[PDB]
Amino acid sequence: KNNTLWTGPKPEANCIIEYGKQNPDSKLTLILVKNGGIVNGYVTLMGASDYVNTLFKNKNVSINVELYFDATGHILPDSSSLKTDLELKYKQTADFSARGFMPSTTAYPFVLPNAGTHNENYIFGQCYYKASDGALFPLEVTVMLNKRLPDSRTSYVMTFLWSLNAGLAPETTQATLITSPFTFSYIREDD
Amino acid sequence: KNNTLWTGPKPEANCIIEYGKQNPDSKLTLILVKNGGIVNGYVTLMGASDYVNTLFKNKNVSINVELYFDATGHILPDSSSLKTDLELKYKQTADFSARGFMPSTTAYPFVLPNAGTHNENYIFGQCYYKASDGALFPLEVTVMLNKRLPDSRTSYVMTFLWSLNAGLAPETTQATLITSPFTFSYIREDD
Amino acid sequence: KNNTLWTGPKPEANCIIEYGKQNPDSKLTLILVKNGGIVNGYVTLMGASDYVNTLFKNKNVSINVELYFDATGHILPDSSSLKTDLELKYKQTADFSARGFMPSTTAYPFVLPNAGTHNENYIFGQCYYKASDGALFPLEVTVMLNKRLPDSRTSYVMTFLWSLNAGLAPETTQATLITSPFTFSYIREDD
Amino acid sequence: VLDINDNEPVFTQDVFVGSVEELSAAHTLVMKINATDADEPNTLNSKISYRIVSLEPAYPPVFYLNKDTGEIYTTSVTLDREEHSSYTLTVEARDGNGEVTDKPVKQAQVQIRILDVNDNIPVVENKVLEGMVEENQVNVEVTRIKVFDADEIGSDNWLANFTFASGNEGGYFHIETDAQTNEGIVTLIKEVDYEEMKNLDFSVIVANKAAFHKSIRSKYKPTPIPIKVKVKNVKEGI
Amino acid sequence: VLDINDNEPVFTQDVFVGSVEELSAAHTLVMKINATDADEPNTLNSKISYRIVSLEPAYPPVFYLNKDTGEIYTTSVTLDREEHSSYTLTVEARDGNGEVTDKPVKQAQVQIRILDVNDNIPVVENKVLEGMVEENQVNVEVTRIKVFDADEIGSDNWLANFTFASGNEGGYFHIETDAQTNEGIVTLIKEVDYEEMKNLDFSVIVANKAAFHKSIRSKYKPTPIPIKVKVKNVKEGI
Amino acid sequence: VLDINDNEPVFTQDVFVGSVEELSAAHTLVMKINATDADEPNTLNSKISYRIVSLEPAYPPVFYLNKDTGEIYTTSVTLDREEHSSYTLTVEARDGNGEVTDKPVKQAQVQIRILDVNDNIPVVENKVLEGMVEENQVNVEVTRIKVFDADEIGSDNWLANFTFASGNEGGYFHIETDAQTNEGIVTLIKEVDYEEMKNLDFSVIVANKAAFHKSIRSKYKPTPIPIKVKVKNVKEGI
Ligand SMILES: [Ca+2]
Ligand SMILES: [Ca+2]
Ligand SMILES: [Ca+2]
Ligand SMILES: [Ca+2]
Ligand SMILES: [Ca+2]
Ligand SMILES: [Ca+2]
Ligand SMILES: [Ca+2]
Ligand SMILES: [Ca+2]
Ligand SMILES: [Ca+2]
Ligand SMILES: [Ca+2]
Ligand SMILES: [Ca+2]
Ligand SMILES: [Ca+2]
Ligand SMILES: [Ca+2]
Ligand SMILES: [Ca+2]
Ligand SMILES: [Ca+2]
Ligand SMILES: [Ca+2]
Ligand SMILES: [Ca+2]
Ligand SMILES: [Ca+2]
Repeated sequence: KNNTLWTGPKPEANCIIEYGKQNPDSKLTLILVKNGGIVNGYVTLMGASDYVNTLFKNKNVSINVELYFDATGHILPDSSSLKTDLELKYKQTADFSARGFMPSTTAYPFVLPNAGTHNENYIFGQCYYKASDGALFPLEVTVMLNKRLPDSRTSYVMTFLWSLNAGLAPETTQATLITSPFTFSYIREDD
Repeated sequence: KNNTLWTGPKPEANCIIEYGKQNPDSKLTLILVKNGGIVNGYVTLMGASDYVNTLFKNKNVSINVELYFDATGHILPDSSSLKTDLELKYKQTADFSARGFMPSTTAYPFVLPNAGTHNENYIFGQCYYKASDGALFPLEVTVMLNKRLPDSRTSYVMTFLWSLNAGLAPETTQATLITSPFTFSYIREDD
Repeated sequence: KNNTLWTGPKPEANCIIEYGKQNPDSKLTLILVKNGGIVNGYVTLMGASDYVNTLFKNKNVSINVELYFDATGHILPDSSSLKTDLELKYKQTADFSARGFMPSTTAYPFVLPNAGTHNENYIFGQCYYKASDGALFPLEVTVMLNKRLPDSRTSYVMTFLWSLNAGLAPETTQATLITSPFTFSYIREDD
Repeated sequence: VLDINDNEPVFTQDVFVGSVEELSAAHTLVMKINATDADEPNTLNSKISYRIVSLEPAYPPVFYLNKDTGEIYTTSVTLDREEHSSYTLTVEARDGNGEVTDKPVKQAQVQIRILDVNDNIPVVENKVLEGMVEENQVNVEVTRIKVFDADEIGSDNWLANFTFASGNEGGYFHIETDAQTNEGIVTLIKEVDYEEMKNLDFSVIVANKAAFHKSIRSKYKPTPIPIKVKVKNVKEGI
Repeated sequence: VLDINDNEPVFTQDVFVGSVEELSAAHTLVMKINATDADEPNTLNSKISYRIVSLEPAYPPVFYLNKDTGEIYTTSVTLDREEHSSYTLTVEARDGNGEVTDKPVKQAQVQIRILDVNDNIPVVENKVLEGMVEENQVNVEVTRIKVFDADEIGSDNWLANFTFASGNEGGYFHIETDAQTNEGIVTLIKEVDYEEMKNLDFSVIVANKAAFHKSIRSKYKPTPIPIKVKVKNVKEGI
Repeated sequence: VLDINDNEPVFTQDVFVGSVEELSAAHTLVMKINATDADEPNTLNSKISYRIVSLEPAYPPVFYLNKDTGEIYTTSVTLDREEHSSYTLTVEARDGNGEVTDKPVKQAQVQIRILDVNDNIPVVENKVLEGMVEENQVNVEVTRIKVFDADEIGSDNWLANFTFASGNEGGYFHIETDAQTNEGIVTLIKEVDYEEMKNLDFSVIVANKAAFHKSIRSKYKPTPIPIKVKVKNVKEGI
């Protein structure tokens, strides 16, 4: 009903993980669905470059995805990891206002760029990486909502961090990186 | 649609954690949204007293929140930790019936006050506490639905327990206690 | 709205866990609710046979539930663990099409019966078993969506695996097996 | 005859004693203290207000004293017997509005004993793990496995307990716990020939005589402890 | 000529043998037993019903025998080779409706060998960790690191394996595994001067020659094991 | 006068030095290198392109050099000082379109020192844990608890630190860390009588002088280490 905002169900490469990289090296699947006063989210990342697909040759990895949105909830692609806007599961007059999908600035305000403050702006959880030999490794997930503005053109922030801190690296060869689906919910802004 | 029942998105102190305390010492954020035959929940607690905000100076902590509701789903404040009723995201003729937001008494019945029975009335999960030095500690969460009546005036029960069992205390000073958001779902009563 | 597909809230024995068993030995509670482009799920299993209720006398257990659906989203009971079809929370002309509740074959395709491939078809998580002495044990959960066809009559697959790998068995006697509720979300097929 | 507040509240006992188990849920009733006031009932002259004067070891606070009822409960702070076994507590009973003044009022003491539970896994201190026997010997001390346990000394929660994991299928060893030193005493119950060169190495699992508390199970993975055994040669002749 | 049930079902072999890997998924086909009945086909006189008479070690049950097909599968109960390595099993084949009676029917035996996987991390038993060398020595035994492994003795899943973490950048030590005692043999490959007082302490990491099973990785954090080395002084003169 | 590309970009320094802390977040600015080109500004003759020629230990890559700005950042691959303490790096500055050719261009070196954090828990190597004292002795060495720590040797992140858990309520022992060998030195501060047969066993907890990094807390459970103490009898007479 104007209630699902997403990347599509099986997006082509649309996201940049590696630094200084100019073109997408990964496929982010992100779905944001309204449910009353919350949004229910679903996110998974799949590697699409040799750099991304050899990260799990190390035992300590960190994958960061940052999404910056304007005042009507559309992605600002220059600064964001995701290079294509999200779309409604149903089509556009003016493309549209996606502000009701954004994290509430009342629940998750923007604050002083002071270190280690306002930990009420984070959601923590876990998802998994299934290695080529089958071993299942937990990935610690951090989602940051709003909190830190990256510049003067952004209205909303949603960032994802997947962390691996294993005793032994999952892989010894290149393998398709796939984070298992992570679900989360947050208090949403008004439409 | 009469589909979101909550505390509001950034409530003032509305909940009592400490024993014998007469006035609120914490801010409970609780959102209950209908989705088909289930309710999707979201809960977070923020400390608002020196007692609450020094609990994590110990390595073994337990925080209990108890919510008792009447037959139309409204909070009974005398016995409950939450001292203000929940409200619909949209306003009141008779205030209203919130029975369809309550935990099903078929799925989660009331039973003999016998110890260690009926563990089908519990939901278990985890959320986190981010310490002032940044260390992230897991908090084991238990939600109890119905099961034990506290008195003869209650129709529905929802209780929350957050447990920390760390090797070393998170804090050595007072710090704002914040439990990271915990989401859960349960089978709901009929409207 | 034709938006909840389930077993009912407190089903009678409807599922077979044990091998070669001809009649139900367990009660599966499964609820699938549409929410925009995803389904939100809720699943719990309760034992209803001495075999099921003594599995946790061992420290290493594995419980598998397999659900195979036809092209309109109805259970194929011969091959499935669940011996009764799911039903809409609201009643039948032709019974009905439940295809919009099924896991997307775009997001979670069917692939080569090659070992250890396509780990994007799995959801991993945890739920718990509360033992008779009260000890709480984590159960690792794997949900497989589509991926492997079991035969030429199936259109959709959803399988559940609960694993216990404890140092010491939870129980030394028979006790009602109950898995605490596990919630999950997946990208759904079109109606 | 009009009442005046001319006698203080006095406790029924100079000392109260109660007990509560470790790791108790919050607000668990431990015990209850009492006092009486002979003045006119249901008037401020007879309203007693129970307060905690001092506590040991004082910090942190794990007991709340309902001033109106005298009931003592456990707080949201968990009790740990290994942290503090016994609490000794001085209470107080006040007249009138229950206002704390510089007036010397009657006071009694409370003694709470914290009950121990098996919530601590045994650990071998034994820093050099190797058995020693001679050829052609029987009923000799192979080694002594020294084990530490934090729980209440003497109790089944502390008493070490052993089981062979592997290596004793031949029935060459017998193990038993020395309850006084908490040592696992393994001894030879069969002669061995040095020349046959049998490998008598074996592994064992440690636990407590009583089961572990539900608080710690599953967090405990029984890991077999290997013990090498060396044999001494002796001049035997032809 | 009308049929009568005048000959029993007989197995194709007095003994069947199969193998299945440890930690196998439920309903994994292990093997299949067979029998034949010479009576009239597709009549109860020829319907065979395969049943398990006895089992070793009997409990718990990890094998289900399809009475109609003779196929043996693995149950929802996981197989653990360290719990039970080999299963020996007596089966049975019955005539008619497959009803268990006091009648003595033909029976064979099945032997299932459980395959070992590396799902157990090595552990140093060596209770006193300190090396010992003299001044001006070369090619001498510094210490022997005794290590235990639960997995199949002799196999690469059991064979200890070593790597220096830190402290051997000077190339003063060499380590190799003694495959017979499973000891890490470290030796001096350089002379040392007691008076120069170099610190030769070092740390090492233990693992298995073969990689660890996917069941246990990530649950294994490579923790370097420190080893202090003491040096002996010798009268050297001017 | 028309420009020609007749002078190469040259670095402001033959060697650059920076530092970054271990476990730093991705894209954290470490430092910045610089060069200059005297040719016509804002033309390809003056456009510098910074590139990494070689690196040590080369693999894996944890530094990205912005070719346009010269800024060096940290990658998504985490830095671990215990893996590699110092990075030495050869850079390069090129003219024109920044195309890598067989032309010999000016190059400088960068030296990044990785800062150590306390992210490694101490571990007792001391393989034989038992104290030893004589009767009627004072100020003697009971035992030396040898402890290993991976973190930067000498630092408070490496320096061992001790606290008695239980067993020293009698005040018979004193412990202090020997900062040179990182041994916990426990000594007698009270005479003991062998005949009275007091049990002087005790337990101790190990940690670092500086607090543990937030990366590792809660993953560290303070487990008391038991230490048995044996006493020697001496002929005392009547
Ligand atoms: Ca009075
Ligand atoms: Ca305890
Ligand atoms: Ca205890
Ligand atoms: Ca114990
Ligand atoms: Ca001999
Ligand atoms: Ca001899
Ligand atoms: Ca026949
Ligand atoms: Ca095994
Ligand atoms: Ca094995
Ligand atoms: Ca091994
Ligand atoms: Ca010398
Ligand atoms: Ca000398
Ligand atoms: Ca130039
Ligand atoms: Ca480190
Ligand atoms: Ca470090
Ligand atoms: Ca350290
Ligand atoms: Ca004496
Ligand atoms: Ca003497």
